[PDB]
Amino acid sequence: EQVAVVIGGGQTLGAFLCEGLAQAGYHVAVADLNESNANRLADTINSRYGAGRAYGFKVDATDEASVEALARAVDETFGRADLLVYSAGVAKAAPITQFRLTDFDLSLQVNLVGYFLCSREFSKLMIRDGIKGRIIQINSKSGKVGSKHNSGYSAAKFGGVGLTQSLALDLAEYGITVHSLMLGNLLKSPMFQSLLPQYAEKLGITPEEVEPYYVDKVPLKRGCDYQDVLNVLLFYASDKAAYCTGQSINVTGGQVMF
Amino acid sequence: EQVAVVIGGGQTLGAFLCEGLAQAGYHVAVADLNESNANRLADTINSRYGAGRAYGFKVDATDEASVEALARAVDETFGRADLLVYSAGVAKAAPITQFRLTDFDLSLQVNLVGYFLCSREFSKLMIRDGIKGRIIQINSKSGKVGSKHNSGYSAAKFGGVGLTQSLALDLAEYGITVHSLMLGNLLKSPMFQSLLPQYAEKLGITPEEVEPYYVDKVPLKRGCDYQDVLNVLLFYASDKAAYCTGQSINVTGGQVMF
Amino acid sequence: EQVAVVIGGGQTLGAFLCEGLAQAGYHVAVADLNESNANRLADTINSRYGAGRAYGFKVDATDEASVEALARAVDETFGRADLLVYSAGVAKAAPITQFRLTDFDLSLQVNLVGYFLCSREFSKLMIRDGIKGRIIQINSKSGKVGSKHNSGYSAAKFGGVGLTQSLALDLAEYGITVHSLMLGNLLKSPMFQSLLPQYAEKLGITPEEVEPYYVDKVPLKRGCDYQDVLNVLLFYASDKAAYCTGQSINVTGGQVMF
Amino acid sequence: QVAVVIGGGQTLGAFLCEGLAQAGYHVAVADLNESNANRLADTINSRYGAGRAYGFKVDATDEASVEALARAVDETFGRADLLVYSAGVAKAAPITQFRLTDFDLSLQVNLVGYFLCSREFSKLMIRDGIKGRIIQINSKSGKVGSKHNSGYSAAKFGGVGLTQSLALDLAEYGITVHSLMLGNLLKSPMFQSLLPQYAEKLGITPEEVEPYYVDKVPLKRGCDYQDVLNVLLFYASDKAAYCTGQSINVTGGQVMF
Ligand SMILES: [Cl-]
Ligand SMILES: [Cl-]
Ligand SMILES: [Cl-]
Ligand SMILES: [Cl-]
Repeated sequence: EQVAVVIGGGQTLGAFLCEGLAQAGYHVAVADLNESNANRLADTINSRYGAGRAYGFKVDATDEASVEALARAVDETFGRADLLVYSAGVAKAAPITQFRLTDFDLSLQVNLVGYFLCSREFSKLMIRDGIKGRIIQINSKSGKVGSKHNSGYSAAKFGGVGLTQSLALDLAEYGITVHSLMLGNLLKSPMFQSLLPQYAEKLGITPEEVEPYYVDKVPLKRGCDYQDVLNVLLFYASDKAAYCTGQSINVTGGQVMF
Repeated sequence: EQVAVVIGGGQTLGAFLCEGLAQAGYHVAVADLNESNANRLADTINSRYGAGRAYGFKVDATDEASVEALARAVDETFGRADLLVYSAGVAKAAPITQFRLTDFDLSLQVNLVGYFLCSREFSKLMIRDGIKGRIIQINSKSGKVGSKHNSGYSAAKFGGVGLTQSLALDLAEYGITVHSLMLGNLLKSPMFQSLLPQYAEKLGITPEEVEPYYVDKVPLKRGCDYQDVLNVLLFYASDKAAYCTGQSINVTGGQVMF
Repeated sequence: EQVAVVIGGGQTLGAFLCEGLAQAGYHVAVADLNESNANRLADTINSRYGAGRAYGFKVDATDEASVEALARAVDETFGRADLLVYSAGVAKAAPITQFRLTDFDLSLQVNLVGYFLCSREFSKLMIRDGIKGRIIQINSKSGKVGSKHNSGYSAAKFGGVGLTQSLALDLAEYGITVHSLMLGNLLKSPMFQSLLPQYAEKLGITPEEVEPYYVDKVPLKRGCDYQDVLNVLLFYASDKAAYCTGQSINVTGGQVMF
Repeated sequence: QVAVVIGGGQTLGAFLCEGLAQAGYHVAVADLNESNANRLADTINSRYGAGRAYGFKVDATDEASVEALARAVDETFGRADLLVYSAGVAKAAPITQFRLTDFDLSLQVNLVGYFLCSREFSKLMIRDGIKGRIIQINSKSGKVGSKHNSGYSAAKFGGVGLTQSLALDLAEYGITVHSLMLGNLLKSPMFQSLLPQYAEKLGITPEEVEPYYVDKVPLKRGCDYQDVLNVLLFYASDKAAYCTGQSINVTGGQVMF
C-alpha cells in the first residue's frame, strides 16, 4: 500500500524512477513543474501497470504555497505519503570569473530550497500518520568532490548533503530516514548526450572521445544507468535499510570511495 | 546457485550471517577456527534447507597455509566461490601508554592480514571461473573514527578500509566488487553483554545504564541488530549493487554520516 | 606589501582577524554592513600602525552591486588585493517541522551567495594583477557534520565547502589557493555567551551547565578561541602553504577528525 | 625543544632533520643505518655548529630497540618534544600476486613502528609535562586506495586510524597528533628509480610518467620536500595547539577530502 511522491517526475531519470516504483508496487504521485508531462507519465504508468497506480500533479518545488498545495492534493488522493524522492537540478558550467549570479541563485533554489520545502512538508504528513518514512535526494559526485567550472552545481549539491544529514538528525525520532544518492555520469542520458560538444571543448578533445574519457576514469569501466539508481533507491527506501540514515550513498562504479 | 564462504562463520554474528545467506538461497562454506562449531552449524542449515547446502571447514585466517587449504577445500566441495564474507576481530581496550605490542600485532593479524589472505585466495577462484563476485568485510564505526583506548582496533579497521579500496581497484576489471560494512554497536551480542561491567567502570556509571548510554549516542535510538547487518550485506552482495565498489557502508543508526 | 580584504571585519571575530592581519604586516580593507564599525576599527589600526594601513568600507555581501563597488573601492584605495577573508553568517535553530523559509533563504544569502560574490570579484583583481592570492572562508564544524535543528546553517556551510573546492579548481591555474576553516565553538564569543539561555532550554539544563557541556565534547577540553583562528588563517594565507588548496581545515580541538 | 626523527638518516627524513635544526630544534636523528644517522648529524653540525644533532640506531619494528632509543634520547637530551615518524616504501603487485612477506613488512614498518615510537616517546612527554607533537609522514595513498598497492594502502590508512586514536588518548596531556598526506615526491631517488615500472604499470614511456602525474594535480606540479617541511613546522608549533588527530593534505589540490 505505500505511496511514493516523486518531485521532478515528469521526465528522464525522474520519470523512470516513477515507473520503477510503480513496478515495485508503490502508488505514485508524479509531481513536476510541467503538469502535462506529469499527467502524461501518470497515464502511461496506469496503461503499463494498472488502473489508479499513479496520479499527476503540478508543483513548483521552489514555492511554499505550491508545495503546501501538492501535499494537500496527495493526501486527498492517496491518504498517506511513505517515500519522498527529490529529483532536480542541472549543472550550468562557467569559470567562477564569468559565472552569473542568476545561475548561482537558480542552483540554490532548485537543489536546496526545493529539497527543504518538499522535505518539510512531506515529513509532516509522515509524522501525522506514524509512518516510518523515507526521503531520498538525487545528488551527484559533484556533491562529494568540487567540479571544475561548476561552482553553482557543487555548492548546491554539497549543500544537499548537509541538508540530508540535518534532516536525518531532526527526523530520526520519528523513524524517518533520509539519504542522498551520489550518482556518477549518466553517459547515455539525453542531458549528458547533448553536452558532448561543450565537454569536448572544456577537455580539448573531440565530441566522439568524451564518453571514452569518462568511462576510463570509472574502475568498473562503464557509465551509470537509470536502473543502477533505481536499485539503490529501492533498497534504501525499503524496510530492510531501517538502521541506515543521513548517508551520501555513492553510485559511481568505484570512482568515489570516500 | 551461488556459493558464500563465511570466514568466522562458527559463532555469533558470523553464524547468523551463514543462516541468513542460506535463507536467501546461497550454498554456504561455514569456515572457522573451531571446526566443531562450523560442522554443527552446517548440519543445522542442511536439515533446514536440504542436503549439501552447507559444509563446515577449519581455518586459521592468520595462517597462509591454512587459508590456501581452505580455498582448495571449498573449490573441491562446491563448484566455485561467489561471495566472501570476512568476519573477525574483537577490540581490546587500553590507553596507548599501556597498550601491549602483542595485542596490537594480533589485532593486525586477525583484522587485516586474514582479510588480505582470504581476499587473495578467493579472488583467484572468482577470476578463474569468470564470476562477477563479491567480497564483504565486517568492519566497525571504529574504522571511520578512531576510538579512545582502542588504538589497535582502530588502526586495524581503518586498515581494512584501505585494503577494501585497493582490492576494489585491483579486481574491478574482473567484475568483482569489494565493500566494508561499518557497524554500530551490537548491544545484544553475547560479547557486548559480557563487557557491560568493564564499560560501566570505564565510563563511570552502573552496568545497567551502559546500553542506554550507547543508545543515546544513536539518532535512531537503538543498537545495531544482526538483521541490519544481513540486510545490508545481501544488498551489496546482490547483482542489484553492481555499480557500487570500494565503499565503506555505514550501518550505525545515523551515528556516523561521513 | 600585501592587502587583506576582510568581509564582516567590523566586529567580533572579523574585527580580531583585521587587527591580527595588520600586526602580521598586512594592509587591511575592513568591509562591513556597518560602515561606522568598519571605519573606526580602521582608525584604531592606523592609530597603532601608521596612516593608510587600514580603510573601512561598507558592503552588503548579499547584494551584487554593493560587492562589485567594494572591489572597485579597494582597488582604487590599495591598488591590489592578495587575501580575501570571508567572515559572515550566524546560526538559527528550529526543528525542520517549524523551520522558516525566510531564514533558510537568508542563511543561503549570507553564508553562501556572499561568499560566491566576494570570491568572484576579488579573484578577478588577483588574476588581473598576476597575484598568487589566497581566499579563506570562515566556516564551522556544522559544514562537516549536519546539525540537529540547524538545517539552514548546515546546508549553507556544507555548500561553502563545495564552493571552496570548485573555486580551488577554477583558480589553481592562477596560483590562487582557497580554503574553508571549520571552526569549533567560540564559547567566549558575545554571540555564544548571549545564546546560553536557548541552548540551556534546547538541551534541558541550566545556562551555567552549557559551556561545560560543550567543552566536554572536545578532546582538548577547550573551546575555540580567536587566536587559534588567526594562527591557522595566517599559515594557509602564507607562501609556506602554496601547495595546499581546496581544503576544509579543522580547528576543532579534535572534535572532528574527518 | 627536542625533535626525534625516525628515518632521519636519509632523503626526506634527512631534509626534515636539517630543517628542524635550522628552525631551532635540537635533533635526535634515528635510523636503521647508524652510519647515515651519525654523519647527517655532522653534515648538520658543520652548519649550525656543535652539540646540535646526535645520531642513534633504531629498528622501529623492534620493541627493544625502540625502548632503548627512548632511554637514550632521555640521557642525551633530557626531554622529548616532537616525534616525526618517517618510514615506509610501497611495493607494487596485483592482489593476485601479492606476497604475504611484503604485506607483513608494510604493516611492520608503516604501522607497528609508528605505534611503538608513539607509545615510547609519548611516555616521555607525559613524564616531563610536555605538550608535545607526534607527526607521521603518510601519503595520499592513506586517503584513497592505490591500485596494485594493497600493502601500502592498508598500512597508510591504518596510520590515520592510529593517529586519531592517539589524539584521543593523548589530548588530556596536551599532545597533538597528525598524519601528513603527501602527494608524489617526483624528484626523490625512489620515485626516479621506479619510472620504468610506473611506465609499464600504465602503458606509457618512462619520460611521460612525470607529466602524466603532474597533469593529475590541480596546481600542476609534484610535492616538494619543502612543502612537507613547511606544514610540519606549522602543525609542530604552539600556533596549531587547537588542531589534533588530522589527516593534512599536501597534494596540490589532488585530494580535497
Ligand atoms: Cl547509518
Ligand atoms: Cl561506487
Ligand atoms: Cl592539498
Ligand atoms: Cl581539530
